[PDB]
Amino acid sequence: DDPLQQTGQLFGGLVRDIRRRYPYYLSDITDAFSPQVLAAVIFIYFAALSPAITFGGLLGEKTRNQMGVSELLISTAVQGILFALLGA
Amino acid sequence: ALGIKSCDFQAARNNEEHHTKALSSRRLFVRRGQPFTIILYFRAPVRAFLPALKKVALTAQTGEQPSKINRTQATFPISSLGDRKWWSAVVEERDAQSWTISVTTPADAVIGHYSLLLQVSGRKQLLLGQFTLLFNPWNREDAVFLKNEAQRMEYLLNQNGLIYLGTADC
Ligand SMILES: *[C@@H]1O[C@H](CO)[C@@H](O)[C@H](O)[C@H]1NC(C)=O
Repeated sequence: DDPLQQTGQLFGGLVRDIRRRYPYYLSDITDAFSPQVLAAVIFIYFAALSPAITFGGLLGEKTRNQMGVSELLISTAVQGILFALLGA
Repeated sequence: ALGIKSCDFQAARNNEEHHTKALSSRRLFVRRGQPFTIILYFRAPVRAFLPALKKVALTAQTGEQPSKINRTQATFPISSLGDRKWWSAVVEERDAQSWTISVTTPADAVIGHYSLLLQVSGRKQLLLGQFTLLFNPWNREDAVFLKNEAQRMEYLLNQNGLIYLGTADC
């Protein structure tokens, strides 16, 4: 099975990928009980928070404070949870 | 969640029933028009049966350039009900890890070297094995069908013959 291929059906890639991936949902749920996952979480938390604050400060000082740090943080959280739940 | 470990063509079991015991004991030679039993081995036990039965099917391929217009290619699913006069396959015995399938073959098929393939709904096709198809006088629906049994023994399964020479007197 190829993840990428031309299919003569409209939206064929979407259905092919969902049927390829989604039966692994319980496996994805169960494989996260190791402490290495906790270490990765605590690492990536800072690794993603620091560039967020830096870019938020620069962006806020650039656009006359119309959009700032809190908006960037909440947006990052929103697509993070959404992509974690519904991502391939 | 489904993975096939290996397939076992029960050659030594159905080769004597197909009268091909003298031909081989490891390779699988089958006669057309007669069902034969094979065994499939899973990697993990199946949670549900019918949903797993729905999304898997198997094909038979033969010749250099197979096609459905030359009758050199066939596709059929693993179903509990179907036409017995064409290609079909029904599960006879179910285990936690293994299935026993009974494949049926049409009484009018192209002979030659065959290959069996299995297709998963998401994953690609996988080759299970190879077998050969031959005519049989034991099938009532075949063009070559011998009513007598001793005639079958003499004219098909015998290997020691006699050739008559000399004049018409001796
Ligand atoms: C908020 O926007 C108004 C309207 O342009 C502006 O006068 C004010 O300075 C802004 N506040 C900031 C940049 O803190």
